[PDB]
Amino acid sequence: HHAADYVLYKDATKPVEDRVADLLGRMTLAEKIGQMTQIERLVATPDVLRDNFIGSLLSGGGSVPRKGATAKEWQDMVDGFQKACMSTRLGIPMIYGIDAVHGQNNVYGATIFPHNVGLGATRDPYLVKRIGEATALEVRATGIQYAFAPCIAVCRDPRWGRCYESYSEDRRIVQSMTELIPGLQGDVPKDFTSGMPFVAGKNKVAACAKHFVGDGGTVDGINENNTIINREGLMNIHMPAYKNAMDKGVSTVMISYSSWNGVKMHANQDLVTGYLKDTLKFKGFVISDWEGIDRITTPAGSDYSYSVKASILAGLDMIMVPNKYQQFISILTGHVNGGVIPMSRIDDAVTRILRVKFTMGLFENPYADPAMAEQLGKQEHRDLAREAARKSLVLLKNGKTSTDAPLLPLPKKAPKILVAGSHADNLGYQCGGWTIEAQGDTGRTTVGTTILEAVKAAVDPSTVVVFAENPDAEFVKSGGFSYAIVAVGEHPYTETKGDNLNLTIPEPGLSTVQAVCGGVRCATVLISGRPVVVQPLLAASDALVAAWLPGSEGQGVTDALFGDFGFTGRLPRTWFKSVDQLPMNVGDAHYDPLFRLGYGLTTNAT
Ligand SMILES: OC[C@H]1O[C@@H](S[C@H]2[C@H](O)[C@@H](O)[C@H](O[C@H]3[C@H](O)[C@@H](O)[C@H](S)O[C@@H]3CO)O[C@@H]2CO)[C@H](O)[C@@H](O)[C@@H]1O
Ligand SMILES: *[C@@H]1O[C@H](CO)[C@@H](O)[C@H](O)[C@H]1NC(C)=O
Ligand SMILES: *[C@@H]1O[C@H](CO)[C@@H](O)[C@H](O)[C@H]1NC(C)=O
Ligand SMILES: *[C@@H]1O[C@H](CO)[C@@H](O)[C@H](O)[C@H]1NC(C)=O
Repeated sequence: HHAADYVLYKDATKPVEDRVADLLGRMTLAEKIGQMTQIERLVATPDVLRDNFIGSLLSGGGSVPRKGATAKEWQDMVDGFQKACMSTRLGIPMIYGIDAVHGQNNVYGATIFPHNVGLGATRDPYLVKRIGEATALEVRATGIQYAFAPCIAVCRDPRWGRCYESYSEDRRIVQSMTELIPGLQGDVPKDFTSGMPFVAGKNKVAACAKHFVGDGGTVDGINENNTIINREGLMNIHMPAYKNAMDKGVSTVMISYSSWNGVKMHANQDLVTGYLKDTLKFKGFVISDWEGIDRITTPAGSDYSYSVKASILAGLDMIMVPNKYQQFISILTGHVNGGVIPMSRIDDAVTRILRVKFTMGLFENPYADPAMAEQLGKQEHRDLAREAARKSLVLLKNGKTSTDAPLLPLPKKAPKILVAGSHADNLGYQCGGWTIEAQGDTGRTTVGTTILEAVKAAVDPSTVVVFAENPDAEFVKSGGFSYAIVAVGEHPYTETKGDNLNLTIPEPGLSTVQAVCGGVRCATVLISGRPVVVQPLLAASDALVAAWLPGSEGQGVTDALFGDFGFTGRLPRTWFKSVDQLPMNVGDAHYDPLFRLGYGLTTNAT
């Protein structure tokens, strides 16, 4: 279709499948295996990307051009890598992935949304769609085209260090929140075939339903461990949201480090190929987790030849290596050259990778758009995050007896008020994990508004606001305070550092609440990724709010505390009386919660 040097795969007017087939039929084995290889920016150079025909790059948690980097610094980095990939013989653009799991959260100045557990408390799938939309814009602000989200784990045990990445213990709520997908990617057309990949164009991103499957079902919530449950329970609890993701055209699926009845997911041909591909008709690409193939073996990495064979035969398409690319490529080449892995398997993996790349427009818009940089941390997006934070809050108590005047909403005009606690003025704590670093951090780690700052922004000009991080009882009794707002809770974590068998918050936390509330009526704001032991905090407090990990926009908290809006959040998880009860989920035969799933007290707006 027209100049003498025409190449069908480069013609943007042609159908995606024809483009895929045209390009695939021109590729060498080295070109093919290159597409299946995703590497860390940390090991990427222009020559490495060209010489190994690399298909994809990622930033792992905290893998950044430098701390504090601007949106344009990110665009320039990604475009430098892209220029190298475009200079190859076939000029196949790379796709760049990142964990944009509550906003574009590795990036300084990105809006940070509530984590998933709080989003589940909103029961507002349209809010979550609008978050996916805003997140796509902030990811493309940085030149990145692919987000490793949503996590659709159904966390069945809050001792898991990733429980905050799960919208709920109830699969129906997780199903509902798959609306993130068409927010990130755009809505699928009317005619759409379930399981096809979809991204609307250069202002959207490829999404990733993760981690397939049962990552939330592991024994005692041990991260990356074994999920022991019969097929009926796997299909009833852990699988359903994957079908909703197919129906909404999720572009990619990431495999879990976990096992199902002792079989590693990264080696599970029956589930990856027999179920996802052949039964759900998934036609996008299947990506490993980080060194996921290495962890097939015990110890991890002890027979990488086997890891490559087992994973590729199971049906994985793209391997997040992410560092030892030379060894990966060499081993996979040898297996194909030996007949251990048939060309048909290679050609399927590459078909799927190319299908997502062509579908999303990456061959037409391989480079960043400098006009999108100003989307990062845009006030409209912060206003959305503030709405989300406020909707996510669950009011657990609002008065010590049935006869007390309700403490919340608090008056904005008072002579003097106290704001206290370890989490009242700590932006990193209020954001939790996957913020700037994987594990999060402490203090002013990005642009935002802490609880203290939000209080000062809300109150009448006549109200004197005193901050004391950990005041003693005398200080409170002598201070002439009308009331106190005290914020405490968990430190940031992810993955296996967050696995926690006791679920008691660090001190000083309870002791500050006791000191404060003993001297003046108090509203306790608990920041956590999950339910934690709460009776002692409840006993001390007049009012108590489960604010989860609300993100950068602390004014969401004060919007409800001062009555601009009423409390509407409902628990998306069971609140246990004791950790010896766990696991314990709604619907279990022996269900004895402190607060059941769905519990939440309400207030009306002033
Ligand atoms: O990020 C791509 C996919 O990565 C994997 S593993 C991911 C871990 O969940 C996270 O805990 C880990 O954080 C470590 C940093 O990489 C280290 O540099 C520092 S020293 O310590 C932290 C935590 O120990 O990072 C890994 C790489 O990002 C996930 O399971 C996927 O959900 C994620 O998409
Ligand atoms: C589960 O963790 C235990 C205890 O750490 C470990 O020995 C075992 O290999 C893990 N199992 C799986 C399947 O990951
Ligand atoms: C609870 O477990 C965490 C994480 O495993 C540990 O670091 C902490 O000290 C524990 N708390 C108590 C009271 O044992
Ligand atoms: C809040 O509004 C509801 C619904 O109108 C009402 O029934 C309830 O009495 C109200 N509570 C307060 C404190 O105004």
